[PDB]
Amino acid sequence: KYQVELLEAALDHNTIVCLNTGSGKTFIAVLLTKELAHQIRGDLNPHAKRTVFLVNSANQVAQQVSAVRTHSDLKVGEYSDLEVNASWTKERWSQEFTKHQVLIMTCYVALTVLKNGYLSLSDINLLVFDECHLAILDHPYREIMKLCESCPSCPRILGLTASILNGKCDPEELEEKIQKLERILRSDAETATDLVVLDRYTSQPCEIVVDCGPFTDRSGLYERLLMELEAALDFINDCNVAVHSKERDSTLISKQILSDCRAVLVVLGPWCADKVAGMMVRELQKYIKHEQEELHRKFLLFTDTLLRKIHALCEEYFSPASLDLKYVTPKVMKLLEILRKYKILCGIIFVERRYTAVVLNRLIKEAGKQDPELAYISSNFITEFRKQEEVLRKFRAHETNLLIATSVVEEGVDIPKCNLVVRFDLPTEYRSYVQSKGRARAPISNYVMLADTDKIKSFEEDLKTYKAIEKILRNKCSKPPYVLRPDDGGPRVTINTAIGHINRYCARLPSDPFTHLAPKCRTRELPDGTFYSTLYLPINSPLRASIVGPPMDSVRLAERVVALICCEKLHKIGELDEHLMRPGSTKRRQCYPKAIPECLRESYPKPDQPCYLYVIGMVLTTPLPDELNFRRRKLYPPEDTTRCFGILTAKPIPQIPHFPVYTRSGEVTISIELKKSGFTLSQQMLELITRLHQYIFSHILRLEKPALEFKPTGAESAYCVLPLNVVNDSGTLDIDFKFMEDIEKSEARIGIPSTKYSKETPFVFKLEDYQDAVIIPRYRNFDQPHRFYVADVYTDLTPLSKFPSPEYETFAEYYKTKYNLDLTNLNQPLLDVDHTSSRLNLLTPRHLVPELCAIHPIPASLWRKAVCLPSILYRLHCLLTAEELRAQTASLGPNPGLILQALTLSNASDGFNLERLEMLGDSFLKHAITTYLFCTYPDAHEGRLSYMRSKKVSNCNLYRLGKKKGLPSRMVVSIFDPPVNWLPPGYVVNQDLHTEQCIADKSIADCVAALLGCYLTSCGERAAQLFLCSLGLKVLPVIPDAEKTLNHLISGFETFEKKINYRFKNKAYLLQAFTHASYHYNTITDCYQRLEFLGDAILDYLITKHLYEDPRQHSPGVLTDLRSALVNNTIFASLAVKYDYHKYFKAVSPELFHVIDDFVKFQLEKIEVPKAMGDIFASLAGAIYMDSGMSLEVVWQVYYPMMQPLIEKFSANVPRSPVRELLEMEPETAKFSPAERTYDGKVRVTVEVVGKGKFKGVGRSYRIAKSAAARRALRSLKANQ
RNA sequence: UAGCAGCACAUAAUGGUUUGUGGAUGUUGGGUGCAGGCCAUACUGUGCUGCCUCA
Repeated sequence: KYQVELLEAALDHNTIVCLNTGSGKTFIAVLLTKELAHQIRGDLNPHAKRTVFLVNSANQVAQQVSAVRTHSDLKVGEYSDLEVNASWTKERWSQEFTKHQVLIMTCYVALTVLKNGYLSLSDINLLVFDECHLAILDHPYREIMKLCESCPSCPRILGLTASILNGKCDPEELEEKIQKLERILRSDAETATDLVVLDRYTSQPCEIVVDCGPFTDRSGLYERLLMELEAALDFINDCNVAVHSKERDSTLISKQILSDCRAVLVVLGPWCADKVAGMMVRELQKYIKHEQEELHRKFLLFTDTLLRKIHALCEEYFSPASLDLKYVTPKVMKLLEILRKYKILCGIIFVERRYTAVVLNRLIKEAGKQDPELAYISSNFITEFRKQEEVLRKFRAHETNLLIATSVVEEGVDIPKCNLVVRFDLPTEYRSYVQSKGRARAPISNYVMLADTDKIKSFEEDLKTYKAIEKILRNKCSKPPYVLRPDDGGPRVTINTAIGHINRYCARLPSDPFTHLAPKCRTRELPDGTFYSTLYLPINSPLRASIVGPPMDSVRLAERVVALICCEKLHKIGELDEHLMRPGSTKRRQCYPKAIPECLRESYPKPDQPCYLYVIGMVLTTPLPDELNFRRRKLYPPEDTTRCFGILTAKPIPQIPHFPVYTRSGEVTISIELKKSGFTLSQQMLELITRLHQYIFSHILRLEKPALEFKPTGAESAYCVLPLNVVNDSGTLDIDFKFMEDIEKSEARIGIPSTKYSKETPFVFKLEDYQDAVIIPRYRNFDQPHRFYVADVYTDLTPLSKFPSPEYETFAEYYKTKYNLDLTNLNQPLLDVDHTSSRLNLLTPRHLVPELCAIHPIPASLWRKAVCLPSILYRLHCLLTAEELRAQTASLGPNPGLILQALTLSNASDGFNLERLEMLGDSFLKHAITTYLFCTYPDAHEGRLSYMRSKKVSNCNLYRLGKKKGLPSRMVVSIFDPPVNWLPPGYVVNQDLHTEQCIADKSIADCVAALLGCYLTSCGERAAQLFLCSLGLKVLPVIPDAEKTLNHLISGFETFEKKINYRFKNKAYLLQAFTHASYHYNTITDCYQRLEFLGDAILDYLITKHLYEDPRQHSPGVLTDLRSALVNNTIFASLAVKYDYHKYFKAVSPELFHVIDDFVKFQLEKIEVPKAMGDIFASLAGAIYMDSGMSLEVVWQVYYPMMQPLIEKFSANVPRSPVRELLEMEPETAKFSPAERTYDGKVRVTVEVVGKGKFKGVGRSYRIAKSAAARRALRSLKANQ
């Protein structure tokens, strides 16, 4: 609160302020400059009034000038070099004054230019004095000020200083310095320090003093120790008189060690110090070796001699195992009593030296362990480059209740509220008292001091002096009842609870660690003296207007009454109530039945209904390349064959797009085209068709699984498949009745033929009969058929020819010996054969003696065309399901091909996957939901928006909607394994892997997302938005001084508007965008948090669209990696800094200010990423979209040039998440071990790549450790490549 | 172009052994991390193969 009070005080009247550190100094300076900068902008004659800075030293000039230039928008000018400045003339300073707006110069230069008068006193606006204390002394600032005050119209001077309280006899010296300073500056002074502010607002801590008396040892060993200390001093004197070199100071370590020894012995016990001394001796021996002078080395050896002498005296210690409070310093007993009194216990102890702190911690720990009563003890200590990391680790260990610390604890650490601040010794200066007492912020705050009885005499007057200084500092700073309804509704309301209610209401509002929530109240003054209070809620509140009540004299009455009437408005908003206050998880899986399209259901042909016939046109569009071909059997284009299959059905089949299949010839396109229609069949003919269909199916494919049994009727899939041939030589295909009936009467219909070949009736071979032939060997595998295609006839090869193996000379010998088979004809040819395809999943690309054989009835050309029949029929079922879904949802529709892409899960391993559509649909879903919420509920804050958005887009909600609309029932998940899972038509299981599929809810949600991606990529944005309404997700509609204050407050954003290359028709949205929560002066508009919600969703949807439309068509892993990279907040922050948005951003949080000040120089070189930068970056995008009338394309032309240099870099070298990257490289062999906690508190994880090694990684979190382990694994694997 | 049993060698794995080395509460060294050198059990892959589907 002090920062806001100082800012508004400086705004109201000329202010003098005493600071503590340079951060606040620069901060208040630049902040007031920004606040009053509106008066400087504009090269207009009636107001050409500038701002000037006066400094004493060049180094500070450079520091401040650079800080202002970097973080300010106004151009800056410097006139520091006195000789150069003085070597100038009036007409050349003229253009210098005209050029820059902010001027910085040294004291001598300032006095020179003021003396000459060029810098008009009326042209200065904010005369800021740095190190204002110099004005007290005989400094040129006095002359400068008498000059300025001589003018009629004067600037708003400000004095900034930090050297106050440095006096000796402060109770009167400070008063005189303050009075003389203020009368010179003719202004009011305000002061603000952490402790004084905390005590002013709370005044909770209580101070306590504890007296201690000296204690000696009966053994007198203490005196022995003093005499060895004196011996050490004598040795140091001997070294001093014999240093023998002015440039050598190697004795410093020696006197430092002796100083530590005497200090620790006098203050506390020596045993801890003596024990810890050995570690320093381990380095001291190295220093001894490093020592060059033999005499000095000998002295340092005597230093070791002394240390071991004390070690020798340590033998006199009695029972070192436990001290029993018999040899410790009496202060230890006092400390133990203090600790026991409260024996929570969040205690902070202060001590002088670091070594003293270490030994004190050791002593306290040992006492706690030895004393059984000491059970609450949990102590730690505060104090190469590793030590800094250790300090950070110890900061993370802040949860310890007892912390010992040295003087460094006064700053640089956000210690929580403490209930017990122990001061082990008398503080040296009032400032130390301030910093030390400024930490006991707990309610039960006890600031306890430990002091020797003798020294209390001085400490008493010191305490008096300190409290007097605090008192003068404080003094200088000082200088009907509401009811819901008449009868019922809830509890009564009292006047005193109003402040508490307002406070908790303020606490309810959203905030981040950098912001602070607090209302502002002040009294309007009245001539009658009955000033009335006015209240202002934070900018994020739903309403922004002054709340007032009747005018009363009393402050308490006015404040409570204004709070009470405020509660009326809070309830009108609805903030007050009657009291005025797993599913969707990867684990869950369900089995669902498959569904057959309605067009295919009830398709059994019958004579009393006309029937339709479709032809399965097949064309070899893309034959396999010759180089790829290794099997080398000749290609078989099915178009040459006059025969072709077709589907006979009783109900028309809707059209479906052409689709491919992959077979021997390669990629063959299918066309299920209706060629003939409106024709019945005879009864007997119908039985012929049906029996032949069963015969062909069963025997050709051999899929008569005993679990299944045939049903001529009553099965859901009852569509017939038949062959066709050109009939009557008319070039028109038809059902070849003659061919079917001839095959039906074939003698080789069942079983192998028993040929009657003999020497009198030998076998005769006819090439034409074997031109197209499938032959079944008879002799081999009786009752176990094996079919082969005829490749070609090798007339040159005969049974009498030479056999390959040396076991037999000829094939005839092989047949006569291994099987004893007679051949009637000896001089007859042989032919080559090929094995019938054992594989049946053709849905995706994976890249003999004729006498013994028997001719199969069906020709091999038709057999080859039949091998694709199951694949084609299954794909037909899939496409028909997809088309039915598309038509139902339509009732310019989306392509069923994309629908198929959206309905197939990745587990199926199908060539058509389900990721790109998923990603696009998910992004669009988020954007649509966010836009709907923004439009439907204008009066809502970020908490409500974010919670409702996450609830609406919740995966459980998506699962519920999908199941409600029946969407999950349509996907395909199982890999196509027809031998196991396929249920062919006419066959059903006779009393699950056939009629049921198990799918996870995650996959269901992914499919629903893909559907959205499909519709967005096909039917356009409007149709995609309408799709959610079709799904039921409601996202479309059902179907006094403002101008002058805005005109002033807009300041100079025009120079930014030219950078963004765009101008809004309404100026309110710029202010909406950049209005931070802390800059409460803007009472006209809302904050930026509301614009964050819309801006993020806009930029996410735009970036996802741009990545998806990339013609490279990266894999889903790359897409996910790129999405995470582009959406990363560090990236958005870097982009904001690259385009200097921070130069125009305005905020009040000093912590945020310092963080940004560091962050900006970090990027200027080219580390905490400030969240505000990303927030403003998103909010600007939201502003562009809001003014553009819901036109995304306009936002794209604005932001694409901004993003263009980054996407090129990322696409050129995509950063791949190590986790998913490893999972993709080794989806099965990579196994991650459970989380293991190491002794240092970190988590160790082991990843095992089966067959490639185990890798261990350590990290603060399980995810980080996994990432490190994956990185190590990938690095090893690539090194091994 | 099928199935299966041995052999050479690489691998990391679960156990140990031993030389060196580390900061550490180090009551006078068993708490723990990383290099070399060995012993046992066990996994995968290319070859040396061998038998055995079909001709």
